[PDB]
Amino acid sequence: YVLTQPPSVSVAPGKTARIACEGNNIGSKSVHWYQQKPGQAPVLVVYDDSDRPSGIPDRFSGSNSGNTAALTISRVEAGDEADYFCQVWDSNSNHQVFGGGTKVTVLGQPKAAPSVTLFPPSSEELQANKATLVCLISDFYPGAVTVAWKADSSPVKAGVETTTPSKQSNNKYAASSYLSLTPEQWKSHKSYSCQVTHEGSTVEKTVAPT
Amino acid sequence: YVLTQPPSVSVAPGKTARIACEGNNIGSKSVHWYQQKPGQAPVLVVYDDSDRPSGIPDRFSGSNSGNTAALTISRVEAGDEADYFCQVWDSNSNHQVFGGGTKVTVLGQPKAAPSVTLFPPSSEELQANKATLVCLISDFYPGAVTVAWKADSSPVKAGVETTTPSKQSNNKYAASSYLSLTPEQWKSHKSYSCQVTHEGSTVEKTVAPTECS
Repeated sequence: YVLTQPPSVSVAPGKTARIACEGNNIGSKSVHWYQQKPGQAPVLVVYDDSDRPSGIPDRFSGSNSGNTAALTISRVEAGDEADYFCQVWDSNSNHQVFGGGTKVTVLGQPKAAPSVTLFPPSSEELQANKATLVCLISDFYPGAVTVAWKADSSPVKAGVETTTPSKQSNNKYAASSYLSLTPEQWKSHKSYSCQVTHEGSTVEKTVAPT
Repeated sequence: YVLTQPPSVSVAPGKTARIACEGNNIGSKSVHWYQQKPGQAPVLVVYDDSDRPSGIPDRFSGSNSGNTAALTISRVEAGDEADYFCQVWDSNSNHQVFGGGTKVTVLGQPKAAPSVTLFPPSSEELQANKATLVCLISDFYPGAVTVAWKADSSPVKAGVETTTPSKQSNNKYAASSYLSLTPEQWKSHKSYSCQVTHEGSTVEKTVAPTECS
């Protein structure tokens, strides 16, 4: 048995998204719907065609008849951006069958410039003869930044690592850039700087030894 | 009904991987196992405790005895690297329930436990009436960790965000977790802790408010 979903559905916030799940006489079967965000397990949102489990807002509803079932998401929020899979039991094969999933994109969420917080090496770190600067980059949308570091206005490339942005519980992104140096290097400069570029705008913070 | 899986299992090529799926008398549910690779739908690899769909290698075997179901992958290959989810029927809620998933890494380099560096809010941030702690987690492989925070002795959930690990230029993984507080909150506790779990290993670092330098 084969279940066919559109690979992709786009919806603007507050509007309604429809996720079709096509199968031959799927209306005779019982449809389950799953929401899955990257790195997490699938969460059940609708079951038995149109029932919601506990904690699922009733703007999630389903329908099923003929050759087509559908998940409808009313009043779409950024938090609904995810993969949705329809699942049915198939008596002939004697086990579950999944659709290939639909990635729901919420178009046009508000852009948000990152908050940049630059930390000097910790006391526990310097007393251990180590030093690390961390540039925390949070609350930005969309999820792409560039980071550049300077030591006393001179650019620093070696020793720099920046994580790939990932989505936080508020549906904005976070990343961190960090710079490994020696306690001697740290103290031998007047200041260090972290500059973040987001959507053609730049935010730079500076830190100096106390 | 709750299914508990280990968040990560790692195995060298050609060795055996065991993925547990614990539940209270799970031995009397019928456990299905899914394999999921990045950007793909789940793929059934084992159904009804131990039955294989058509075309799954016999390296994959399921068992389901008492409090423990397990998926065993023998003579592991690189292509086995995936997320694995167990799933049972629970008509005490009357729908399927999933375990939290297990990241299986096929080891391509030495295991490395994470370096954990915990940063307090700077004096400068606190003067601007903000307070953020950052737990920097670096140089680890496989790329999966779980982070837990405490305020004095008390678990903290509010204000915590943790990034998904990402492969850095040295080919090991890094992530960070951060806790947003007010300065008043920060100064009202004697310590905060970040605890990082990496497979079997756990490291906890603590920091304390100080009245300055």
